[PDB]
Amino acid sequence: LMGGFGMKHPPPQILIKNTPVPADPPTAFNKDKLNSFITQYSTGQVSVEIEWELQKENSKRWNPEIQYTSNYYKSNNVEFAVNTEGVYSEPRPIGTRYLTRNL
Amino acid sequence: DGVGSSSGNWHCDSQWLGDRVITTSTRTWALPTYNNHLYKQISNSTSGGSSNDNAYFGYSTPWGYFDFNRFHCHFSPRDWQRLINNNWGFRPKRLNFKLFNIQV
Repeated sequence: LMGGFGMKHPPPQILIKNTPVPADPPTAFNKDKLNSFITQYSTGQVSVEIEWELQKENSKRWNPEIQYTSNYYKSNNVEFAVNTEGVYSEPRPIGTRYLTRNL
Repeated sequence: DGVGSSSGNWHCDSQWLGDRVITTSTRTWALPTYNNHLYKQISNSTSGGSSNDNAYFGYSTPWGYFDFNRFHCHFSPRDWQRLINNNWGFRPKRLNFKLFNIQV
């Protein structure tokens, strides 16, 4: 209902955890579990590539279509570009529907 | 061939391949008789032409010609939009011309 492609078996969840490394155990044995651990974190890179299948426009329309454009008028910033403080901001939501087909 | 068989079909489509476009067009034309089958030596002195910058001399012929070399002849406004939005450059490669279904 929100949008997208419903699937019985969507792409699976990737769960990640950094394994616990405990601090020094006491010398005398204790039944209880170890609640003292080393403060720790991890870092890396993810690559996600998707292969998409396209359906090309076959339209026999005469007059020109509507398209999505960046309006030319001058502005303090560039849309879909970084700020002066280094902040990336998307100005407006972009739908998928511009080209037309016959009903 | 014959009177009752058509000389050629109407083919107006345009096909977009990856690196290449082929735009076919078909029109209907009408050719009159020009200058009563004469060559008339047109010049400025025929009508007016009182300025030297406008002086000219030439000949007018009964013949007539096909000029298709504007762009709107070969492209629809949609095929032009598809062209200029998706592409950095272009240039023509081949040309093919046909006259058919002549009637006098």
